Amino acid sequence: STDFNDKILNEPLKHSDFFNVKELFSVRSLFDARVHLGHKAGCRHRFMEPYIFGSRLDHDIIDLEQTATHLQLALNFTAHMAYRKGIILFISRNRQFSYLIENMARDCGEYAHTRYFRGGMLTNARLLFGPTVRLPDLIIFLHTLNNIFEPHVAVRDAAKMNIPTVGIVDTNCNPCLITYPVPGNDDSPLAVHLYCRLFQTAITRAKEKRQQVEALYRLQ
Amino acid sequence: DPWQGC
Amino acid sequence: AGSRLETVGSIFSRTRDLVRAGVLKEKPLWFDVYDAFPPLREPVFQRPRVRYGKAKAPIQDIWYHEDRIRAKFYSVYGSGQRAFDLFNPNFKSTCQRFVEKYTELQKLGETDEEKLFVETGKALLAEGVILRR
Amino acid sequence: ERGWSGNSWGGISLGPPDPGPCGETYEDFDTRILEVRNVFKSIRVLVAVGNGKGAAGFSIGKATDRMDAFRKAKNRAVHHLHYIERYEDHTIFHDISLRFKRTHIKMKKQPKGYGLRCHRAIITICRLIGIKDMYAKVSGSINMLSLTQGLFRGLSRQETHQQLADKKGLHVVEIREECGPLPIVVASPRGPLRKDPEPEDEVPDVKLDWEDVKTAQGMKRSVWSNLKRAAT
Amino acid sequence: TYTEDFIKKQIEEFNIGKRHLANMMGEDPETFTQEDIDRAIAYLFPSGLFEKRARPVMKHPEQIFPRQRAIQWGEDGRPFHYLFYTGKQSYYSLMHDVYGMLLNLEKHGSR
Amino acid sequence: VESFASMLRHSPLTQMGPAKDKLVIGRIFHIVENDLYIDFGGKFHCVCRRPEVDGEKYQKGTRVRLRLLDLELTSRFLGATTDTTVLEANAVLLGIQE
Amino acid sequence: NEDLPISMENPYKEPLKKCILCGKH
Ligand SMILES: [Mg+2]
Ligand SMILES: [Mg+2]
Repeated sequence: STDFNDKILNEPLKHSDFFNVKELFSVRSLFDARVHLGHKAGCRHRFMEPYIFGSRLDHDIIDLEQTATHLQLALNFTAHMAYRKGIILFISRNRQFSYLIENMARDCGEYAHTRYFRGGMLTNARLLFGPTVRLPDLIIFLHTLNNIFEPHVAVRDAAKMNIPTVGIVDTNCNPCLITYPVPGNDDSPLAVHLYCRLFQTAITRAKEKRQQVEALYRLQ
Repeated sequence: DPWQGC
Repeated sequence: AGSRLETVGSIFSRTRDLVRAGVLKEKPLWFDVYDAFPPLREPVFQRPRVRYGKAKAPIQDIWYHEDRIRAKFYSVYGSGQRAFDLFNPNFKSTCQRFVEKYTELQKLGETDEEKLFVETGKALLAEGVILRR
Repeated sequence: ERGWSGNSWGGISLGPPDPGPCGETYEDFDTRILEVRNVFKSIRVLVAVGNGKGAAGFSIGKATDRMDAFRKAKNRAVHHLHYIERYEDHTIFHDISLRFKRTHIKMKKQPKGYGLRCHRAIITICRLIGIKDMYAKVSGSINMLSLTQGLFRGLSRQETHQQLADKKGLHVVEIREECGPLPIVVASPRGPLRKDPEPEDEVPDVKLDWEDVKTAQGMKRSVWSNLKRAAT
Repeated sequence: TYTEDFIKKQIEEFNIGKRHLANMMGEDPETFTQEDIDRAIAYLFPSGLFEKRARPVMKHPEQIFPRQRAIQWGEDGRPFHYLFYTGKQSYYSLMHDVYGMLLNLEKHGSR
Repeated sequence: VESFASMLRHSPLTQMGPAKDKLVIGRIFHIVENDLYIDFGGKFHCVCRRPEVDGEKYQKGTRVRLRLLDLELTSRFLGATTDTTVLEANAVLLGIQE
Repeated sequence: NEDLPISMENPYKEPLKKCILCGKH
């Protein structure tokens, strides 16, 4: 099993961009998707200030140069977790995109939770699902806020359960406990569609790469 | 309710 | 299982400490990936504070030189009767044509704001753009 | 064996924590009772756990029966473990002055063989953590829960020598009187090393404690200080 | 509680008893059915008890033991359904389907 | 390589300046009885009532003329440290675009 | 970069309007 570990699970960690996620997006595409449009300054969260380019007539503009690097890191992490056959759970309480996110989760062979989040789903999972239930290895937030404009409880619960989180954070969101935050607009349908496309493509590409690498290992 | 059912 | 003190350190530091301490027999599946490609900031809980006194947020206001011109335009000729098409990435409003022509005059002549304004208006009327004051 | 007194629950061992539903065993962990209280009847128990190698925690448990409270507190404690950094695996890295609510705690790093000259609860928690040499003074309200919370908070927020070296980009050089003028480098920056020296502050603007200065000048006269005691 | 080996053994015991009852009643074991089983058990063990449940009964083990214990994940631990973590995967799957049909239509004596 | 600063400077939304009493073009993308959800290129859509005149032509994909009043509707209430947002823009539906 | 924003007072601000009687005795 040592040779298998070394060649399959440790080889991809020796490359800066193993799955070539940098070619999935650019600053131009993020701009075309309106990823830079934040909320007005009155709704600004303090911890989001380092990610804000400026305020245009009282409307926060997200710095897309930083969004590009943050998205690069988040997509790389997601691809590496999908290559390792980890359970990926998408979460979003925005009802405008529930159907889209559930379809995308079904399509990439991963999991979705867009419905009401019952207390203890993660921290009390053994009581709710069964003693041998396996929890997600990665949780992705397309929207980190619930419908009362407070953080989704899953952010804190995943932090408690030591599950890394990727998240889209708008100017009024709190990115402190998200492991791989991606500053950007989470309200425009164009932007949410772009995020779903990117994450789905990264996951499917990583899984296909895993299959190809194992096939090469067995054949050769 | 524009997103009835979700 | 790991520590549930989400406000002490981060998931990475807690997992690493509990692994070295021997509490956790094996590292979680994400640990090696995090170690190889860490995030730009370590996800440590911080309580957001309110700014009092002379503490102002460091966010700037996005202004450009041409904004001045735009203001004058929108104050003299008003908002153009033709509508804005924000879907078109290369949309060119009447005010934007005025701005570009004014900039061309400025770079090809002297700097007198009123003279630039009137000459730009004359040239735009020459090109065939309706401009009601 | 008895606790802090004959009729006291504090300091008594409860044995290893039960194997967790996650499937981990904790045979290397020891549990100690810190407080037992009647809630008007139910019982609230404060207990602490630790493996003696830096991993330690504490928890409250409330139940009608004492043993159920003990079990709840112990099992919840094992899932809320702090990791406590230890200098040379016997003491803390630097002096720690903290105030949690109305309880003030001063902790002093000490050489080897100094022992645990601390509040009895602090002695118990230090034995659980693995600290062997330290001095501690507790002032203000002696509230057991606040004492435990402040102790764990201060011990979890101590900066290691490697952290200081990385932050300041400089060698941390140790001077020991027993080793003469020999410079011992205990930590070096992982990254590049700053070529400009630290400002030679002629007089630092530190906040001194009158207690320490009074002891250092010999004006302390307490008949209760530095009394002979059993090994701790 | 009833383990899976336990019910397995009850399955072979029921099948062997079914073949034996077919032998006893002279019917062909291959085509011997459950209604035939009920009729033969009623003849061989007559019971006038008013409660139909109290009367002697020879059912398939699946009909006797409830065993409503569905496995929702495999050996690797991955759940089969993409809505597993909602806890109501069937109900929310149905709601998702209904919403999809409503979207498609929008693009285009009983109870 | 065009940097983000250039894109922002030359963006039509940036060029528009203040959004108050600005004529924009919107697209109907969702209809709920007589409520039309219109996207005009901003962060948020605007919800407009179907006019009583020529109401049948207002269908999904239809191009409309709008007079923007506010790009996002927010207001700070008593005892609140942050603005409350309704996640919707304010605009006035003028008619169809020929 | 010449495309960066510049520090400036709000150029779109409408000045406070003069009353009917200001400047008159
Ligand atoms: Mg948002
Ligand atoms: Mg006694």
